[PDB]
Amino acid sequence: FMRVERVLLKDYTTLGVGGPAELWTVETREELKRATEAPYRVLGNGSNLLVLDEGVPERVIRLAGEFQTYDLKGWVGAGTLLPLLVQEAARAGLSGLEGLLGIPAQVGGAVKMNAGTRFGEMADALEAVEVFHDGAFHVYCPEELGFGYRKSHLPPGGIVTRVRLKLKERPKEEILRRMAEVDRARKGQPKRKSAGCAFKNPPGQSAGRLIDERGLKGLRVGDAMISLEHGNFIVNLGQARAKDVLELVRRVQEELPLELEWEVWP
Ligand SMILES: Cc1cc2nc3c(=O)[nH]c(=O)nc-3n(C[C@H](O)[C@H](O)[C@H](O)COP(=O)(O)OP(=O)(O)OC[C@H]3O[C@@H](n4cnc5c(N)ncnc54)[C@H](O)[C@@H]3O)c2cc1C
Ligand SMILES: C=C(O[C@H]1[C@H](O)[C@@H](CO)O[C@H](OP(=O)(O)OP(=O)(O)OC[C@H]2O[C@@H](n3ccc(=O)[nH]c3=O)[C@H](O)[C@@H]2O)[C@@H]1NC(C)=O)C(=O)O
Repeated sequence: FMRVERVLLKDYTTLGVGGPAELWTVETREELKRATEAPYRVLGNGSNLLVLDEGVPERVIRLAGEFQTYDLKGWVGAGTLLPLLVQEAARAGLSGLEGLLGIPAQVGGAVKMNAGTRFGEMADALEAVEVFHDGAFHVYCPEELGFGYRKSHLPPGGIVTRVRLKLKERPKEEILRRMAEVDRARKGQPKRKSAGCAFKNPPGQSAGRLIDERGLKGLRVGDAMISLEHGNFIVNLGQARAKDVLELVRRVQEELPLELEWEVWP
């Protein structure tokens, strides 16, 4: 008896764009088994997604209920918000998540995208990962999941359902000091409607800095704009269409051989 309803994904992504989808809110292991009986996608916090104006035809699964419960010293549900865990770890005097401050991910999305900063990446903070695939749950170590930059290699159709974190006791004031350095490093970034960095960095470089140097900050298509604050942030000024965002992406790609970090749906 899980909740299934048609929604507009613009309401479920940090960028605030996206057409219609059938949303399945899964609260239990058995409900997950049912929801995955037909073609599906998994939605986390929608912070790395560019959803097109037509939306998607597959069941869109969100993990709630038991998947939002957590114990820092035990299992942590994949539907739990990473920003919550970052603060909870500091409160508990547990170190290991400080380098993940400022990433508005669900745990599952952070695993899929190996979310990280120069200070640490999600793969570093994992001891074990429960993954649902082929109708069953299995437990993996992070070394089995093919992690790289902004990358994982989960089993096909794999849904991350729960993790065990790799944390270490540290004085609370020291954890907070490490977090303050991450905050300082992120000062140049906007906190508006965005899906973070649109483009991946070429290995030697910052895509943001390259966009900046090419003078592309401030360029606009409808309500989609290359941020004046950070060149790699495309922001939604109100009612941008995905069409407008895509057009802006193509405008950048005409000038610079950059690849998207965003996942595009469909
Ligand atoms: C302001 C802002 C700042 C950001 N800063 C950073 C940063 O510093 N570093 C960084 O790496 N990223 C950053 N991001 C990008 C983004 O937060 C990450 O890619 C993050 O890991 C996405 O997680 P999510 O839960 O929002 O996933 P979503 O956007 O919902 O989904 C992304 C992908 O993960 C999949 N997915 C989601 N949940 C699961 C699951 N349970 N099991 C299997 N697959 C799943 C989706 O199907 C999709 O393929 C930022 C984004 C914003 C908006
Ligand atoms: C925000 C994301 O990740 C971010 C992550 O938060 C930060 C912190 O480690 O470093 C990466 O950005 P980045 O390479 O642009 O790092 P920043 O520190 O923001 O910028 C690097 C340098 O470029 C300069 N800067 C940045 C933007 C700009 O328009 N102009 C410019 O001159 C900054 O002043 C800084 O000296 C990540 N992007 C990738 C692809 O790795 C995301 O993935 O969505």
